[PDB]
Amino acid sequence: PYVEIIEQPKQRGMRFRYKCEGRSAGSIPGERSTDTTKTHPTIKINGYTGPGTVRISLVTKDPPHRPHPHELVGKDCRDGYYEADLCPDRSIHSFQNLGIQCVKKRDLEQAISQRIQTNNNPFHVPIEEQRGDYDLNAVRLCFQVTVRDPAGRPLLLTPVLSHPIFDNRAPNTAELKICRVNRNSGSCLGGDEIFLLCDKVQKEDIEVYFTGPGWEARGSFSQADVHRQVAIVFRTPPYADPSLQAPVRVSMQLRRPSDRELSEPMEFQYLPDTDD
Amino acid sequence: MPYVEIIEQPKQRGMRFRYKCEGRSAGSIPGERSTDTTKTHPTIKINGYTGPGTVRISLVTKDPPHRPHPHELVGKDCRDGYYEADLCPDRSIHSFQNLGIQCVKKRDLEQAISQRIQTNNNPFHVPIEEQRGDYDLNAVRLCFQVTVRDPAGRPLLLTPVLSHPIFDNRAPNTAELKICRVNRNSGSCLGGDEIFLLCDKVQKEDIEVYFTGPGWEARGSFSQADVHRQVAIVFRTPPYADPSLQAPVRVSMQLRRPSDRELSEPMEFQYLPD
DNA sequence: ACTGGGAATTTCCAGTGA
DNA sequence: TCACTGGAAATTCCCAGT
Repeated sequence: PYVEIIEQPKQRGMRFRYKCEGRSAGSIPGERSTDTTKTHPTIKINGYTGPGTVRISLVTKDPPHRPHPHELVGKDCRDGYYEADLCPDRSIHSFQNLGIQCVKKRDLEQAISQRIQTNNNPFHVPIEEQRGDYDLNAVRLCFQVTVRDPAGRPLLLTPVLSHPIFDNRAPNTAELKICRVNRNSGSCLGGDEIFLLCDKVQKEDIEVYFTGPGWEARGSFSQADVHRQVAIVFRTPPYADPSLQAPVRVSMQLRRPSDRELSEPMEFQYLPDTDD
Repeated sequence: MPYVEIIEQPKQRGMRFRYKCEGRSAGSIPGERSTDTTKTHPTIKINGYTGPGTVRISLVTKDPPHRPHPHELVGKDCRDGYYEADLCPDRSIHSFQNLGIQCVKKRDLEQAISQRIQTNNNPFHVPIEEQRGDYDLNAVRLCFQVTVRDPAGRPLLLTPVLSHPIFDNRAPNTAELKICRVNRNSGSCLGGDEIFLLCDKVQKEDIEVYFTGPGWEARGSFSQADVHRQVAIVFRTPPYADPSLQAPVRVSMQLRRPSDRELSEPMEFQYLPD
């Protein structure tokens, strides 16, 4: 048998909570979750239905998949991992109360010591390779299912990793959002100054991206024009056609080059320009 | 009796208090008339004496009674949170060019005060009874304590003199008010033009945009929701007091913190006819 | 008592003309 | 050169709702 993730955790929009905040850490939703239809991380065991247990732990985003210093917290969680029975009547299993508690950088050494001490090392990475820097803004769920073989002896299935879950404090992997803009039209010749307020970005990894059918262009600005990570002053690019006879609607959105993430699009109208 | 005169006060706004985690030294407090080209420092004049002696500089609370402050003075000739060095025999004017303010953490407050008492750092000899209540950790005064000599070499302690307050720039309610950028610096005299203003950190509950001219006063229109992450304000210009006008008129536009009535440097705004 | 989110408090870091 | 100078990040706190 083998494990399959049929509903991944939602990657973005969750804040990892510190122990000091004293509020567990909420519940990781499923990828296709909404207010109307709430869903949770779900696995399917293929080739087995019957008694079994599951451990869910946190490992690093990148290989080797070392145990992460952060902790899973919530019901049936101890020492930073979840452990409980699977229903023997079903092959599909969901997990409704998985929260992520982030450890402080000062307590990192201690946390890793606990991971080893509690035999929380799903990929059996050597301690020598567990030195080196951790990305404390990203984790993967690691599902470790133990079933029974036909003879009725405990059988540990191969561990399966989720997609990365990202702390929403980290701007490099956060959702891009335009909050406020002072101007949503301009000359087809470009060069109109626009003030844009956004959620926190990194000034060296941000673009303003204009698009239409078979057309793309970028706003003009320097790193100096990004104010405290939450405001961009830029100049509009020229439109493809400099001799517009009537307004043309295009999309404007934030773009993060590193992962090619996009904000929700926003309507911008290029206008005819008689003369300057 | 000789006495101490402060001929160059410290600059009140603009400088961060530094934590111990940031380093041993915490820069140097500039003088109020420092302008980078002309880089000045706090300086005192000792009227009616010149010769050997000592000068101690300590931090006291902004408001009376001037209790010793939990924060520490750090830098050259500093120890146990105060500056102490030999007075220059030759000159009667004395500059202090490496005074840094190291802020203690809120949880180490009781420890800090204990050190002040233990080191006899209490210029105004305030009873320990009064050293328990609330400290303003965002503001301090320098206290200049000069000891000179009589003709026989007896120490004579001159009256201690206080500086103007120095405010932590990293703290939200005592930071320097600064307009960094605006989308436009002119509009109609009828008002209602939308301004996007980028600024240094403000508190949305304690900020306004203050328009002023020769015998006129008005305020930018916005709600707390219009302050974006403490560093930007979207507001509507007020009407000028002349809806006709005819010819352009210039006015000042400033950030204002109502709590302490502080103002940013003024930015020029031009009202236009129609 | 458990969360969603803004900000206060404390820590870290890149560059800076030298 | 590297002790400063601001910008960014990490950690803690708090209010306002269920």
